[PDB]
Amino acid sequence: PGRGGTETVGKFEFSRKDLIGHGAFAVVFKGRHRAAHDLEVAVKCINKKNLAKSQTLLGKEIKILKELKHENIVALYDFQEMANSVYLVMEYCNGGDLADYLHAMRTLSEDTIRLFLQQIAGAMRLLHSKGIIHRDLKPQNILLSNPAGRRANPNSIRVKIADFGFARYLQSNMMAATLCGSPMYMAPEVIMSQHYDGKADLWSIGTIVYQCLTGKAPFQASSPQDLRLFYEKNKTLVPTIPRETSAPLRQLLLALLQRNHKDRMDFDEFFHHPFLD
Ligand SMILES: NCCCNc1nc(Nc2cccc(NC(=O)N3CCCC3)c2)ncc1I
Repeated sequence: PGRGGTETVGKFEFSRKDLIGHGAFAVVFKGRHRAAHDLEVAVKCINKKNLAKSQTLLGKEIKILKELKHENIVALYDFQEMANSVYLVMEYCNGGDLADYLHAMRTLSEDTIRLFLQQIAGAMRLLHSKGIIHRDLKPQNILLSNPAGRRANPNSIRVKIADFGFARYLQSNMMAATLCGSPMYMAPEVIMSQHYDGKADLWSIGTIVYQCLTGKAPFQASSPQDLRLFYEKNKTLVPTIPRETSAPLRQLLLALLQRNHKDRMDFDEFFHHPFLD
């Protein structure tokens, strides 16, 4: 309410006044550059209600993001890690998140989907070449930003992958096995407690595309336990795709949403899929 004075991290300032994100493991406040007030930032802070876990995730996010520079990955301007606190000063994305946008628009046209997926593909090319897997890709973690003025055209919307707290480096001859992510967007091999690799992110991207198209996640279950049982019991998974969907987009969706990671589209195939051209 009235409590809170100005906080500073390097050349940036913020207060608890303008909350723009809240989760179990992080809180995000709008801030600004101290010498240039028109330069907006998003400052991610520990959620002290889950202090240890929050501190871990923010620390991982710094380790990963300080090594990534790309338009389609949220920028890290600066950060401040200490024994009992952690702050990240990140790019302010002025369009909100993809989850709210796809819903407000009553789902997205194929042309808009292509525009956004081309950009997501560019960021994933960098993550793949750097040997990084994100592990929590979902519309809520794809942010929008439009560089043009007020009321600018939709064709100018740029997207940025955010929230890398669950990301890790994975050596190319190894597999990951940490059960983490968000159950409705998680690859079947992850939620079934198996080893997995970068192809898990490709499943999640498939689920993003599916939700942009329909407004819903592709496999509805009554609970995460029931969803795991569903994958475990059905070796053949096929989501309900609207009949008017173009054949090339339907093909891309079905290739990404393959239950078996061996059958699923690989990175090269994704980057070069004709829907993106
Ligand atoms: N879901 C928000 C993610 C938070 N993280 C970031 N968010 C933005 N930009 C940004 C712009 C407009 C609106 C919002 N969200 C909000 O205002 N609310 C959401 C809950 C309360 C109200 C967020 N930029 C960079 C980051 I990192």
